[PDB]
Amino acid sequence: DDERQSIPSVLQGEVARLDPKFLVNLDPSHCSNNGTVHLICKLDDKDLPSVPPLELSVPADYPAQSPLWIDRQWQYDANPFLQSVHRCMTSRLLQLPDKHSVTALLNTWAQSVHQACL
Amino acid sequence: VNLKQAILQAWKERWSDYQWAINMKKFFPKGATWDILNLADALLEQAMIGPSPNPLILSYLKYAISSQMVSYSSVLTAISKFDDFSRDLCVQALLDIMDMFCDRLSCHGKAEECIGLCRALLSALHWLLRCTAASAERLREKQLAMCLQRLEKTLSSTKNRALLHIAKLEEASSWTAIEHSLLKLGEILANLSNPQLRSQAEQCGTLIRSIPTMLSVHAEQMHKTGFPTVHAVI
Repeated sequence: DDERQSIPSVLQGEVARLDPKFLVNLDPSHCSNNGTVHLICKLDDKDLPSVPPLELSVPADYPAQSPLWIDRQWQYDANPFLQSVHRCMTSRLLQLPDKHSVTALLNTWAQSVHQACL
Repeated sequence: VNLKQAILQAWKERWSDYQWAINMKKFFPKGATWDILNLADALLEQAMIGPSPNPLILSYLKYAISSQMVSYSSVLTAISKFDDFSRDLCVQALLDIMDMFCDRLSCHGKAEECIGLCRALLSALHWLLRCTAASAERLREKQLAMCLQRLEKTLSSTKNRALLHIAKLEEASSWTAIEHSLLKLGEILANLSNPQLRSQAEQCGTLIRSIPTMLSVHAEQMHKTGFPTVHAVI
């Protein structure tokens, strides 16, 4: 009894049922066995897009702040608007108790990106 | 054909400048062909503009280079023949944005798109070589200092060195022409501009010359120990 064919089923099974507003794909495979996910998402809706997240998860206990903003500094200091957007996002994240990268993180990110227009 | 009325509508009004992304996505098929994006709008607008910085558009340029086709932007800012005009006002902003663009890293294209972008940035460096020529007179060194500084900056090792090597091993004539232009620029730079000037340019020239030399030159030293290998084998 072992997978031997793909990533943990629960994660892909749950994210596969998300909205079509998002788009998931894979980066260079640096999370082959343990991370099992390196996703890039681009919000496609009636709002301005932004830099995609990293989305690297941990085992199903999910104490995982999957995105870490590798390109935070320059890509977010490029413009003040998206900088304030990022600030609002970060302020909203900490209130989430035991957030879930699969649903909660992306949902809050989309909510903040859509509220960005104030 | 839609791009014409699109850019007309864009410049015609002072929009929120962030709702532009939404307006474009709505007005465009959102994935038909992104080769008709803002990539060429900047140049086709600045052509007629000439001696004008064309504000309110650099914001769009930034909101594009945030996440768009970096390759097209690169090739189009490379082939931009502004050295002849030498406005020193728009090309200044161009080099400024190119600095932060090339600072961190490029993106993946899952193809030889990376090599194409490398050839593009090589042509862009060739273009930058004319900065000292456009600043030789300077009767009406500011641009020269910044241009040579960005030249020195772009030479971060272990990041682009292999890419430049690949580019040089993919075509030679362009590289030989760039080297000849560098030699000519160094020769024309034989005037006593300043202490820092005409001195660091030679350093960048030697660095460019060493670019195709090798990537793993043996620079170790302080090996104070009699090697018994040769002794024993002999």
